[PDB]
Amino acid sequence: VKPNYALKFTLAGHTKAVSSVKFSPNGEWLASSSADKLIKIWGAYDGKFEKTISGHKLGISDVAWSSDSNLLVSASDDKTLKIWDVSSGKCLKTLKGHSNYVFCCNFNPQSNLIVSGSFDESVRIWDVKTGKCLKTLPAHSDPVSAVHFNRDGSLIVSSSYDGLCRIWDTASGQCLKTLIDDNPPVSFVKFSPNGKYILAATLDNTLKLWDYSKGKCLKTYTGHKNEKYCIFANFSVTGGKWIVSGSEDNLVYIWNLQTKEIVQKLQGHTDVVISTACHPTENIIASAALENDKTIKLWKSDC
Ligand SMILES: COC(=O)c1ccc(N2CCN(C)CC2)c(NC(=O)c2cccc(OC)c2)c1
Ligand SMILES: [Cl-]
Ligand SMILES: [Cl-]
Ligand SMILES: [Cl-]
Ligand SMILES: [Cl-]
Repeated sequence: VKPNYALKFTLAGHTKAVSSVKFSPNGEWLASSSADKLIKIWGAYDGKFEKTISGHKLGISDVAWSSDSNLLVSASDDKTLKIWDVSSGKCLKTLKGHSNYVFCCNFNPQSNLIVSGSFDESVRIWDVKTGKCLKTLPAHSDPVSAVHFNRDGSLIVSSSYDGLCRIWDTASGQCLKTLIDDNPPVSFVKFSPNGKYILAATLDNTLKLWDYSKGKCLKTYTGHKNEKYCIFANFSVTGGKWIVSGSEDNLVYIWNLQTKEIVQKLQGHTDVVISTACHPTENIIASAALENDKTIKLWKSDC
């Protein structure tokens, strides 16, 4: 009915705002990225700092794992993405093509591809092996805030400050759908685990669950504050079925997915919680905050 997330660890080390936290698909690791130009790896269960991965010339907005938990991709203000071998810490490829800040990135399920979104208003599809750009989608007319592959990688969902959420056929690069809604900036977008729904944040303090096939809004989640930052949200699926998001009032919000009620609010951070991640098997949340805080928090619940 209601989760009971409690603080287990506070992870200090970043020297500027943290931008993104992600659990490795194998559950073993947390990766974090920051305005400090660094990627850090931490033990998911003991919160133990593992290593720092460096190479970007400017700050990093996003980081994402390959399906085998061996590779990471990062998205940076230096206009590049970098592909990293986590075990060695080495940059395997630098992905060059965007003409401004890169804000978001993801591997596909196979992990032969990377998708990216940029201030330059494009979505790019990259070949992991060669490090070359396969497709450039003229996706939006303002900065791209988020990009995400569906369950099998056949679709890409993108969001933008232009107020649109668009769905793309990965193979052809063709737009399959623009969600019909007002047009406040769409600050975040993610497919549901089954690929049927899309969770979308807009900068009017609102999260929406969309039915992809129908192009219809099914659920709305409110009560939090989100009018300025591109705050990441999540489907929590290991215990109760929740929606999880950071907020500009420094809290982590948790809603019941079906009823839309706020079921928990997590207090502790001292700046905007820009990023949250949900562990793939345990009832564990990671959260991260902006420059007044600079820490990552790990929380655990019984359900
Ligand atoms: C006009 O659009 C933007 O300026 C913009 C959009 C999305 C961003 N992301 C996208 C990915 N999230 C995980 C983090 C926030 C970000 N990145 C950040 O807000 C951000 C936060 C902390 C550190 C950081 O270092 C570059 C960047 C910026
Ligand atoms: Cl496809
Ligand atoms: Cl689902
Ligand atoms: Cl789908
Ligand atoms: Cl997650």
